[PDB]
Amino acid sequence: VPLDGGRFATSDLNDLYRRVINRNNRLKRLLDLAAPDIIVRNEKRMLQEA
Amino acid sequence: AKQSMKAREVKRVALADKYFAKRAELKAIISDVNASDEDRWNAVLKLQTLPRDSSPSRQRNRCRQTGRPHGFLRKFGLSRIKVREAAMRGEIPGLKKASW
Amino acid sequence: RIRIRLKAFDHRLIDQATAEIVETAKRTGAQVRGPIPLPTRKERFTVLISPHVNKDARDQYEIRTHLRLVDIVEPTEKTVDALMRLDLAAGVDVQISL
Amino acid sequence: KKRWYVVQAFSGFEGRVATSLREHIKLHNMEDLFGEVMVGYVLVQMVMNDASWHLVRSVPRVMGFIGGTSDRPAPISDKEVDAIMNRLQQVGDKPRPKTLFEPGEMVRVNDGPFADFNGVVEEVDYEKSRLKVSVSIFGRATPVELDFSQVEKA
DNA sequence: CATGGGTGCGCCAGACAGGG
DNA sequence: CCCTGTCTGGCGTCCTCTCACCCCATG
Repeated sequence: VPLDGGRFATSDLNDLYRRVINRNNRLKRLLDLAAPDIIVRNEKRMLQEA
Repeated sequence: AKQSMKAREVKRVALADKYFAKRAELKAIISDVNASDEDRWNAVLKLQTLPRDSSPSRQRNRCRQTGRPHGFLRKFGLSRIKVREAAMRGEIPGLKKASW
Repeated sequence: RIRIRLKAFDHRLIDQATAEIVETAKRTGAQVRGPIPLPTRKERFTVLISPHVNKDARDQYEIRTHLRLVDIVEPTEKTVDALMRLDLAAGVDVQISL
Repeated sequence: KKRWYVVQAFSGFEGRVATSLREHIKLHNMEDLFGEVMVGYVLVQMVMNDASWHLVRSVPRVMGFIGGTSDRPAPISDKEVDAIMNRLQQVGDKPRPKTLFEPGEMVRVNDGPFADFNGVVEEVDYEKSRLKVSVSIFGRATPVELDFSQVEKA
């Protein structure tokens, strides 16, 4: 829901879900053209922490 | 109309779709002017060892419903009787008893 | 710029349907040549009606297919989608050649 | 011999990290210890001394290397590096047009209002450089003329 | 325009080492 | 293995009434 002004005051769970989906899309891209082990280990580790 | 003679028609379209349009090339240009030696003469021999079916001249074009061999109509696929009973029903689009 | 050639069996349908195919164009493209009729193909099949002898009783049939042209003027992307993608009237052929 | 290593930067400031890295090299004049810098990850041709490691982590807006450990960080275990490089080359490479086409051949549209649709080329015109293909719009294959580059061979 | 990158609390309690 | 020290977690009163302010930043 927005506030008086109009800027949407967004919840915290939308930040959490949007982070997990951004990282998951990056990791899938790192499965198609993909990239070396160290890269996908950091990518999966950032998804795990997300 | 003689269900065996319907079954004899359906096996002839299969053989015409397996051999010919693919083995009509032996008569297409290998019966045309080239090295017209025994290479040509072998090919004129080599299409009789195909079945006596599988040529499109063996196909009769019977009716799609009744299988009646005479009175066929190659716009609809029916005989002249089965096109008339259908048209007066309204099974065939844009057709009517017309006069000019 | 784009020939719109459309075919159907009914004349009251193909000519009704050509009114909105320019109303979906002149609303946006705002320039069409005009509704051009085309000479109709009348295919006749006169054939016997009895299942045996009496080959003098035949019934004359005729299937009339009509053709119309509007040949829209303006090739602006808006008009293109408003005709190519927006095809209406089932039972009416319409074929386009840009 | 200089082997490759992976550097993590603040994602978005990556070109500025690369420029600051080249400048820190030419400041602390370990010129014989750095080969290149390739572009959120920055590829560095390098050798491993602890001095050069402190140099790269003292470059601003750099988090650290990515490897097995932080004592002796890890060079390059190429697994999909070649695939990524090939994809980038093809993208930034000359896109071959779909000139080869024949009647009954399916094609793909990626231009105009027919974008994201497939169809077949009933007629072809090499002289007019135009393909006659119809695209199923509301089911009705709308025969339209598209250029070889306007559509892709299917 | 759109995304992503301090250093003043105190007790209980059980799990994890660490001697012992 | 039997006791001893450490290391992290879990927790701490209820209703109300105003106020002020909520992501830069930028090629």
